[PDB]
Amino acid sequence: ESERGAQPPFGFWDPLGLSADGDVATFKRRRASEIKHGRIAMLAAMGYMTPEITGKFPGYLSPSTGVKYADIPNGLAAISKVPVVGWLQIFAWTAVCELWEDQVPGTPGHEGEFCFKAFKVTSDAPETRETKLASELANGRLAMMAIIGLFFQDGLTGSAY
Amino acid sequence: GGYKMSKAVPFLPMSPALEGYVGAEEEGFDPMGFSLALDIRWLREAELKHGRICMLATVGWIATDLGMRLPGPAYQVSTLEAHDAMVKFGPMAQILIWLGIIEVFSFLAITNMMEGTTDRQPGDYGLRRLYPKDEEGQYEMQLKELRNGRLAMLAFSGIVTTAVLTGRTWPF
Amino acid sequence: RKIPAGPYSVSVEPLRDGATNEVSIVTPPISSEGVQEYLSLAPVFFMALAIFTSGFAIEVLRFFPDTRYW
Amino acid sequence: KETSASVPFLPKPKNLAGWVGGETEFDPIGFSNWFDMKWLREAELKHGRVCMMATVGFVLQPYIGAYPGVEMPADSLQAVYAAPSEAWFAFIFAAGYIESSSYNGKITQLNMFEDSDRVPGNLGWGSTRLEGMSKEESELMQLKELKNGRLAMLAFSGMVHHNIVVKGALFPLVPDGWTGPEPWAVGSIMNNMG
Amino acid sequence: ESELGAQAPLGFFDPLKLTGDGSVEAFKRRRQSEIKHGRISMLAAMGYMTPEITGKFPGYLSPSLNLKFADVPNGLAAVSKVPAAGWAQILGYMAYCETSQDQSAGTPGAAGEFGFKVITSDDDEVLKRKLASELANGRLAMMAIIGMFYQDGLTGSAW
Ligand SMILES: CC(=O)O[C@H]1CC(C)(C)C(=C=C/C(C)=C/C=C/C(C)=C/C=C/C=C(C)/C=C/C=C(C)/C=C/[C@@]23O[C@]2(C)C[C@@H](O)CC3(C)C)[C@](C)(O)C1
Ligand code: KC1
Ligand SMILES: CC1=C(C#C/C(C)=C/C=C/C(C)=C/C=C/C=C(C)/C=C/C=C(C)/C=C/[C@@]23O[C@]2(C)C[C@@H](O)CC3(C)C)C(C)(C)C[C@H](O)C1
Ligand SMILES: CC1=C(C#C/C(C)=C/C=C/C(C)=C/C=C/C=C(C)/C=C/C=C(C)/C=C/[C@@]23O[C@]2(C)C[C@@H](O)CC3(C)C)C(C)(C)C[C@H](O)C1
Repeated sequence: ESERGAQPPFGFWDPLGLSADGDVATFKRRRASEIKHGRIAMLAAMGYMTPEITGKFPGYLSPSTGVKYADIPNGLAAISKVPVVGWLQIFAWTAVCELWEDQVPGTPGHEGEFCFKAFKVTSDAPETRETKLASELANGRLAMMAIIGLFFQDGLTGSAY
Repeated sequence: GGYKMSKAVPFLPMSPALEGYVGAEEEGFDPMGFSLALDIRWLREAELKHGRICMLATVGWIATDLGMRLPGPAYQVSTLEAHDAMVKFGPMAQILIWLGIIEVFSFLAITNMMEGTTDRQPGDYGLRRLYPKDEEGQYEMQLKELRNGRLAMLAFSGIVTTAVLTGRTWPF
Repeated sequence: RKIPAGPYSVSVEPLRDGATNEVSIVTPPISSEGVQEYLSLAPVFFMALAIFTSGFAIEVLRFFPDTRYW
Repeated sequence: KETSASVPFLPKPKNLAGWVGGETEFDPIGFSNWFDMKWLREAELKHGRVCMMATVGFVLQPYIGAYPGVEMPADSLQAVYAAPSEAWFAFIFAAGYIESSSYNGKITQLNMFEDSDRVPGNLGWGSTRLEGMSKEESELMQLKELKNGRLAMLAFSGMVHHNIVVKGALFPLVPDGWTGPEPWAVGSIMNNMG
Repeated sequence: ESELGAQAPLGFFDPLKLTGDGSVEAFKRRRQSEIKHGRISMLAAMGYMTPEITGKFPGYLSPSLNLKFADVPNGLAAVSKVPAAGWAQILGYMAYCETSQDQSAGTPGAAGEFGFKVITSDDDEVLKRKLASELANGRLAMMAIIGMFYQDGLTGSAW
């Protein structure tokens, strides 16, 4: 499985802790886990940098309760103030994104193949496909370390940055 | 040599009505022999319905007693008086109506599985989604569902009993 | 059925050997077709019709008390 | 064995095989087995059409005013009280003529679909548009009509009961200081401590 | 692949390369994207230019809200003035136009052919002229519309 995946730095198959002794099912499970983790990390790091670069907090997140976009602090303090059913609906959209199609072993969802199709690598060129997915994986790992470091910085410093 | 015993209660033979079901090959816990006198399909339907209801109810109690409350002045009541304030407010009857629709269709499911008009399994409603394709994975997932359901039944029982006894949030 | 038991019995034959680990469901073997047929009986159907008519009259009297619109 | 596509935990209902909306085969209770499917389809189409016209009327009544003299109330429920008697009689006459000449008097559940080629829901109002097209396209148009009919039935029910709970107009939803609907009046078995 | 847009006075404009990797259906998908973006950008640019010369045409916009056609300003300001129902109807028209015909690859909808025609060729070689004119106008209108966006965003006024 050393020839699978991305390895952008090249020659960088890294089992380090010898995690994969050789089992296709466990490796595919962890590949789905890593690709999902990377997508989540990239999205979260975007939603973490955006409130600071372009503040852009227009209007009330809760017109009835009174929760304003500009009163939720950026970072970890968000999960006390984003409205109750606001968090419920965010969770529900994650549920829709994860439960619309099947992500079980033996299905394309287990490989990360989803219904987004917002890059459409054009199968006639099945060579930029590997580049696109490798870049996605590597960027997901980078934003993975990034987002966990950002959360730790938020916890230690007391605010987002 | 014979009389396959209950792995849970080792001094009582396992009820033959348990054969082919999820919790029989490892526990087989039917000491009173309800499956010997009641249809095991109906018993499994009841067990899974109770487990799912309790698994929802436990997290509902957790949320309600942790401050998770809908954005409404009428919703600012404690869990103990929640099912009097919401009964008078109306939404309890509303939940009753919608769950009654769902349970009427569940009644149709039960009264179609018993006559053989469907190959539906007792707890099955068709929701596959996070369902393994491999049969062993399906069995393990069903066992996880059953164990979580039973654990949450006991957990919700304890939660409501202790909350009524000593009015507190949840850790008590 | 040598032991005298009533018709439509869910009882196993009491003439059995040493203790049997058998499944004997004590619940009536009813049928959905049979239940629907029974609820379609003239007594059942017409008493249900009478109850429905009486309740409809009750609700009309409740929401429109007396003959105010005569 | 076979199970309904819409309800996977219930048997596939028969008598829905060749029909416009039958591919989803949704019939849990099973009025298909009890009643003529032609009558059920005619009733569904008529309900959907009536409720679509009712929905556009309910929405547009407080707008398009009314007959010179009557005050179309913002809440469309009181329009029946504000309607002139002559207008009601004309509406009743028009509905009776339209619905009684459509079936040549065979306007009853026992006699409507007994002649022969009475297509369910085909009153002849612009059926020529379906006379062309190509089967799948015509069935697609009929399915559009059916889905819009069901949507408007549910929507009109919702509009009526919204006007009931709010005791006001349809569009000013959830007025200021709402704090939930008022508890329902009149007694019940639970009102007298059941 | 030097067609359609190859009529440009510049030529087969490929800065940053792209489409050099035999990406034939990527080329067709980018053709669809270019055609759709051009059409919407031309519509937008016309709907920005018209409200100043022969300004907001008289009328009324929202029965209950008392919004007129003269109340709603132009530019990025007008975003938060059309009522929720009005924006719903506009986006519904967008959705109906998008979903009317199949835009999947290989279909006539996969090249901008939706049967609109109106200004169409007489099948006398001017079809390519018309297609290229539409493509060039849309290409220009895209940068024009982005520039007008930036002008409204920075200056604040509709101009
Ligand atoms: C206060 C003040 O004065 O500040 C002002 C500031 C300002 C800016 C003036 C304002 C304004 C006006 C506006 C509305 C400005 C709009 C700007 C827009 C719409 C930007 C969208 C870019 C979309 C892109 C690039 C999509 C790009 C898509 C791409 C690149 C696709 C890229 C592909 O990689 C993908 C996805 C697959 C590849 O295989 C192929 C290719 C094509 C390369 C404000 C906000 O009002 C206020
Ligand atoms: C078209 C369907 C739809 C409607 C019609 C709708 C409407 C309302 N949404 Mg919702 N919503 C989605 C769909 C819809 N929302 C989706 C797909 C998401 C992505 C996850 C999403 C996100 C949030 C968040 C994060 C919050 C939120 C709330 C409210 C709210 C206020 C009620 C009130 O103020 O009484 C109303 C009326 C905010 C809140 O205030 O809840 C109290 C809150 O925080 N929503
Ligand atoms: C085995 C098994 C499982 C399991 C399990 C588990 C965890 C089972 C646990 C079951 C459990 C934990 C059952 C509770 C008993 C507690 C009781 C009865 C309380 C008595 C308390 C009473 C009667 C109250 C007494 C008083 O109130 C009085 C009378 C008045 C007060 O003044 C004084 C006090 C308060 C003292 C899985 C994993 C879930 C599924 C798997 O498949 C099989
Ligand atoms: C057939 C025929 C013809 C015809 C025709 C006609 C008349 C066709 C008409 C079609 C028509 C009239 C279709 C309406 C649909 C209405 C819907 C779907 C309602 C949605 C409403 C919904 C979904 C819900 C609304 C809500 O209100 C609810 C429930 C609660 C409120 O709080 C919130 C809101 C407001 C959101 C020709 C062409 C004239 C001649 C030809 O020869 C024959």
